[PDB]
Amino acid sequence: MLSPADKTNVKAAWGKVGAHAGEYGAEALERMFLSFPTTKTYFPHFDLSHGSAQVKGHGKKVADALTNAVAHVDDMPNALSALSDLHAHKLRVDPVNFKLLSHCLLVTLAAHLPAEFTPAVHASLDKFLASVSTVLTSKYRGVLSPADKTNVKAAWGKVGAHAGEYGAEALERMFLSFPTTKTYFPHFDLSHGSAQVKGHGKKVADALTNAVAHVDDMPNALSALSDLHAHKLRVDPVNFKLLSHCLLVTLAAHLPAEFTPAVHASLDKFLASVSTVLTSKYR
Amino acid sequence: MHLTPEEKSAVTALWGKVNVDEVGGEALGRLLVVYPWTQRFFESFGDLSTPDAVMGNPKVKAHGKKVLGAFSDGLAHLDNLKGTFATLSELHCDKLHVDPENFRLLGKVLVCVLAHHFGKEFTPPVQAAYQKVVAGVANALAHKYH
Amino acid sequence: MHLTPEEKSAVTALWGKVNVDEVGGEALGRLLVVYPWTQRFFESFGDLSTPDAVMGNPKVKAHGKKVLGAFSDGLAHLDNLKGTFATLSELHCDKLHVDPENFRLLGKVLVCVLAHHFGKEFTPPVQAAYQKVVAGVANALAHKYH
Ligand code: HEM
Ligand code: HEM
Ligand code: HEM
Ligand code: HEM
Repeated sequence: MLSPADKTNVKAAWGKVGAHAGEYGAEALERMFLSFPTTKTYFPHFDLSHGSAQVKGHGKKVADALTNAVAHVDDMPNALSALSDLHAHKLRVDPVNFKLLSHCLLVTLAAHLPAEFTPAVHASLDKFLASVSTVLTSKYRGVLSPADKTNVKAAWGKVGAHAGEYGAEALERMFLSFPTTKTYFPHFDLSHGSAQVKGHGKKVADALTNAVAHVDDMPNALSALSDLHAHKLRVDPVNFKLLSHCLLVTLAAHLPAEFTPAVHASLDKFLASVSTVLTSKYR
Repeated sequence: MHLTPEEKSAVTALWGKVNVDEVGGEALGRLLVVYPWTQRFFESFGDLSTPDAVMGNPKVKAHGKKVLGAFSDGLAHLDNLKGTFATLSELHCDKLHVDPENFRLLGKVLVCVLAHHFGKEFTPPVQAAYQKVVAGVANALAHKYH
Repeated sequence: MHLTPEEKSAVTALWGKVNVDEVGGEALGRLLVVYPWTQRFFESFGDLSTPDAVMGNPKVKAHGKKVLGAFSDGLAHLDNLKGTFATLSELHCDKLHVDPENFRLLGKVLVCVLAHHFGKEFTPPVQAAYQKVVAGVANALAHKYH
């Protein structure tokens, strides 16, 4: 998460931005609409022509919100609480788009801060924008509610002793459906029935079992595994979403009565939380 | 798009057993429940407040049927997904303003629904073939965005 | 890769001003600093302990030159990226076990590096053209994965 040196780097960079925040915010948007045209689907009510007052005023609003974030770097969820509500309940922009605007903001700063945009500052600014994006999307579905926790414990209870079997199936579904994931297992026999896959599936399942048992203290229960993925195995974070989907498909195929729409939603939120914890120490 | 003989056979085999009405309404409903920001396109459908309200909503079921109906016709033209969906791609961009990420979210939910409905028959190789098909259909629907 | 002739010229014109060896070393070093999990392939390269050590590592710079040299010759074949990169795709999959997500991360870092190098010259339409190209190259390098 944002270290104090990260915070120092962002403060210095944004201070140099200074009175140009608004102009750079407008440029970042323009870059985004041009490079990623699908983001225009959220603004069909604007004149998106170059230099338009709507794009300029929106850029200033975005830049001010970032300024607020830089000045309250230690209390971001609180400083941006109003904006997180607005995007979650009213604007409902798909979370993938935040990565697109973050990239365009980073390109804009690079183009305008030759002296300041060093490798370490680049790293710090990317982390900062990721954290902002995370806070702004945090209420789309929110924390695990007591109803979610109940649904997860109920479904996993029904999994019971088959947890290991289901972990192996999920891996097999992943390797077939998303072949790029096989790049992390060059030392495995990945054929159907492989004992290496079954042994690994059981390890993965056992860890999920521990996570369910510690659902209110998941970061500490999963700490050694977070260390291991972040500093040794170093699996790209995108891959956790693919295994999560394949675990959900496995549960759906084995739990005809238990896999209701509500339990589906709760499980998807639970596996995203597990995925978050497992990638929390990457950077 | 290219599918191996094995993959095409698996897709068409399972789809012959799919009631598009029933699966279509399940898939769209679960989309709105699991990824609630997708509700932003359906303000006129009424009450989407709770999962039972969403799943029971007759406009959700009707719209779901329409969508998987169009998907179904797409599986008749697997070799030319882009040409098949061109007109609907333009509609979704120019008139409806739908972020194409929503097509990928629908794809994920549809795979889950098939697995739920068919159980053990939705084997790992069958899933992998459907994964190719739902990605191809989403790419086809996003093709004319600008 | 279908770029407009305007986009092609914009990509070509800027690339003529690039010091491939310097930009290649810069792009790969920033990749390893900003997304440190990509260091997993490079443990034989010696000291990667600080940003300064990464950026100053002669093995990182040499690999950067190699990678961007291949990128650079690819720019002469914008209408046939898949064929140009076919054998390299197979090597990265079968022998090097590189997750194709890494090509996308390098793409993002290269665009940042170009913006840093060229400042105002790196305009929003020029960036948009380079975004298509880095996506195009990443897709070509991932094409033979199986
Ligand atoms: C760093 C990320 C972002 C920040 C800090 C941010 C912040 C803001 C702020 C401050 C407002 C105005 C609130 C008000 O006037 O009450 C706003 C509005 C809005 N945002 Fe976000 N935003 C971000 C990302 C995005 C993304 C990625 C999109 C879509 C691609 C988006 C779409 C919108 C829309 C459609 C509006 C309303 C515009 C209007 O009708 O005035 N936002 N944003
Ligand atoms: C639901 C998310 C995940 C969980 C709970 C999880 C957990 C684990 C566990 C428990 C281990 C074994 C640690 C030990 O040796 O004691 C492990 C190892 C490993 N994981 Fe993860 N993992 C997850 C996702 C992933 C993903 C997405 C990939 C790659 C696509 C991955 C790749 C690996 C690799 C390569 C190993 C080492 C295999 C070996 O050499 O035995 N993991 N993981
Ligand atoms: C599997 C992908 C999809 C296909 C094949 C598809 C197909 C269709 C069809 C056949 C129509 C009828 C349009 C007309 O009457 O001319 C339609 C309309 C519509 N679709 Fe899509 N669709 C898909 C995905 C989605 C998704 C994921 C969303 C949004 C989350 C969406 C939102 C809409 C909306 C808002 C309408 C208009 C309904 C109205 O008249 O109020 N579609 N779609
Ligand atoms: C635009 C993207 C890329 C291009 C054009 C490219 C190109 C190349 C070339 C030309 C080689 C030499 C192969 C040979 O010896 O015949 C190579 C090797 C290699 N590449 Fe890639 N590459 C790219 C991205 C990446 C990335 C992002 C990574 C990993 C983070 C990576 C990791 C490697 C490794 C580990 C080698 C082996 C080098 C050695 O044996 O010393 N590549 N690449």
